[PDB]
Amino acid sequence: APAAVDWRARGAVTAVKDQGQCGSCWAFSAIGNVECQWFLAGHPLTNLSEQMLVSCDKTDSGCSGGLMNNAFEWIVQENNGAVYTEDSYPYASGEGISPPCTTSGHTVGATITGHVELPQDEAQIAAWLAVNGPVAVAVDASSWMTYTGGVMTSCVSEQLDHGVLLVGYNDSAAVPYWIIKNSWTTQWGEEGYIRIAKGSNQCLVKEEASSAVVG
Ligand SMILES: CN1CCN(C(=O)N[C@@H](CCCONC(=N)N)C(=O)N[C@H](/C=C/S(=O)(=O)c2ncccn2)CCc2ccccc2)CC1
Repeated sequence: APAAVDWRARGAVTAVKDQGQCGSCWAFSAIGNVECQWFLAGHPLTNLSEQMLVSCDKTDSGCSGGLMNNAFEWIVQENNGAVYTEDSYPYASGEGISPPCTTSGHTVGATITGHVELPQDEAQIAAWLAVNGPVAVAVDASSWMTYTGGVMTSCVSEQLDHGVLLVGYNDSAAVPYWIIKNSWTTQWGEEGYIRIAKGSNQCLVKEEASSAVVG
């Protein structure tokens, strides 16, 4: 595998969002993966809607939280693969309250037909990520609210609590690292991102990794 990857530099990744006081990070993770799998599929960079997931995906629990695998599953099964634009199903859950489901007013912004579930193996996750792009990942973010910058190397890693996006890594570095999109504003972390150490299952990042498949 290449010694370093950052899918952002190829412009594959959308602007860093804001989930609000709402445990909708599973939605932000998933949607971010979709935005990226849809870009790389030859299509233009389009902002997609987490609100669709939060309000409509009943297989998960809205502002109370959820899984990404279920998000993907639901999109493909109940929503026939269709994911709406963000502009036409905008986020209205910045206050821990999620609007009910609406079925008119929107516009389809992407298609996925399934998703894949990655080996609990950091290196394969990495290789794959080099070949196919950004990966939704579940993580322990317990030590994260105190992260200002750098390669965090002392992660509490015991229970998975968060949903974020792997956009790349680096292996040449002194401390090898992952490169991670967060849905807490760009005013958090490294302009909305965090790097953690690659190689030790920091934050249980090798655990639940998956990605929507566009085509
Ligand atoms: C049955 N059960 C319980 C609910 N659930 C779940 O919560 N999953 C996580 C995703 C991690 C994926 O894998 N995890 C594992 N396999 N164990 C989730 O949705 N976490 C959200 C946001 C937290 S946040 O950091 O983004 C945040 N919230 C509020 C303000 C700022 N930041 C947690 C949701 C939540 C937690 C406490 C209070 C409110 C909301 C799936 C399985």
